[PDB]
Amino acid sequence: IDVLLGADDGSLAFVPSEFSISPGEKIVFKNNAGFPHNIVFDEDSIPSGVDASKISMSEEDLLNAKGETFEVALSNKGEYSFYCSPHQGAGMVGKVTVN
Ligand SMILES: [Cu+]
Repeated sequence: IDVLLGADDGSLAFVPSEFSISPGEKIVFKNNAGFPHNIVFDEDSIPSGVDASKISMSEEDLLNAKGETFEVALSNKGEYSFYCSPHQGAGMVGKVTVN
């Protein structure tokens, strides 16, 4: 599943921001507009026992250039909240459900 980092109108959003997948299916987060961006899973809002570091950028890391990507596949079932660290307060957040 491709997820744009920044909408095509420049909005600071993941597109889509709420979605479901299956265990092992690629999420490709792609820099689109308003970058730099990153993708950080909230370590307090992911499934029990999941290591956020295996699936997240650090907050200090950035995708700098248009078209740069961060790929992740999620294993464990449940809800995972994530955000772009520099744009979290602007509303650049999302939630993926592995089911
Ligand atoms: Cu961002």
